[PDB]
Amino acid sequence: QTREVLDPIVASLMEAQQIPGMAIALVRPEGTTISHYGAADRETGTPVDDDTLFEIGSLSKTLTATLASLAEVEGKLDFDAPVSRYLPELEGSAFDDISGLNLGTHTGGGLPLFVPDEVTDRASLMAWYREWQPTEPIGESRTYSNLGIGLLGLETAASLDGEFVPTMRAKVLAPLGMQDTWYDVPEARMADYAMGEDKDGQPTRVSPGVLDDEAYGIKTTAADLAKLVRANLHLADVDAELQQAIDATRQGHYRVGDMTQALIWEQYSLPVAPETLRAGQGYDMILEPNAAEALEPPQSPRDDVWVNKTGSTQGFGGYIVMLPGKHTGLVMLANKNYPNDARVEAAYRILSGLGAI
Ligand SMILES: [Ca+2]
Ligand SMILES: [Ca+2]
Ligand SMILES: [Ca+2]
Ligand SMILES: [Ca+2]
Ligand SMILES: [Ca+2]
Ligand SMILES: [Cl-]
Repeated sequence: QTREVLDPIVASLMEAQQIPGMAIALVRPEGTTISHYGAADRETGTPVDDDTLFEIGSLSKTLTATLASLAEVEGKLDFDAPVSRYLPELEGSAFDDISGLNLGTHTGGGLPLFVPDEVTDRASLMAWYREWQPTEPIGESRTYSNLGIGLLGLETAASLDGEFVPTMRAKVLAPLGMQDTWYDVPEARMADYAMGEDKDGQPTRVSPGVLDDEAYGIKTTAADLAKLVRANLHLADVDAELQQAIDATRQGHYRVGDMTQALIWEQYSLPVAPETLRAGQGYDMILEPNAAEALEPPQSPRDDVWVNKTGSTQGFGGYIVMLPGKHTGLVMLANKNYPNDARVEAAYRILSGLGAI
């Protein structure tokens, strides 16, 4: 059916990219279709199924954004306020001049991509933030930053008077029914935890690290990510405040060339060419500063857009696409870090084959 469109495209993709296993969710009005392909671990051959956990890498950032947005809806976090208003340990630093919004849109003054090696824990991280000098004009330049979205998670946790993961669990994951979503995979689920395969065909699994939970640490199922997508598409029955928080994550905040930066979510007006999508996931967007123009007639969530986010670790590659105007979404998780361009092509062919574009 829907499977007749999906199955050949994923077979072709997994063959071409030598991906051991995939889990895919297709979200539409009148329902969600879950499909599993291949092996969760190439070296045991254990199949991908309902319980298989995939590393989603930077897709974790969408959950971080959602929690921040919920704190904002609850009146506990002001997105345009200086981050030092909620983390007074950073008073007198650059974070007097950088907001939660800047952090959620990668416009925090050129804040760098990676946590530096001299930062090993929360104390050394805060010391590093206190000393750091902005290298770009705050709110006028975008640099993709684990440090920034990480700090947004810490700011959110402070504003909610709780710790990041328990707070995430209580306020976002549990209400969405995301009960297969883990920051630290329990012993009892280790048999479900897919093994990654890197670009050389070697097994690999993500290591813990500072700001891991906020930036890249989730292991989850396609089905759980589909719940977050369903809610984004107004197809879920969720509490009003959570729904509002989720809707606000899709508000466009900056124009960045052809891309609109929402709260972590990245979006494009329809029709969108795949080449534009590809440009969004390459060196020039991800590894250079890009000029960013605040959207000052501040836009409402749009119904005529391609909304997306990639996520990877060394051994995994995930992609989410949402088409709010079609009430359709796609979640693709793989245990190989395969090229972003191939993620775009496969998503586009699936969605075109389904008539959604
Ligand atoms: Ca304000
Ligand atoms: Ca390092
Ligand atoms: Ca952690
Ligand atoms: Ca204004
Ligand atoms: Ca092609
Ligand atoms: Cl990092």
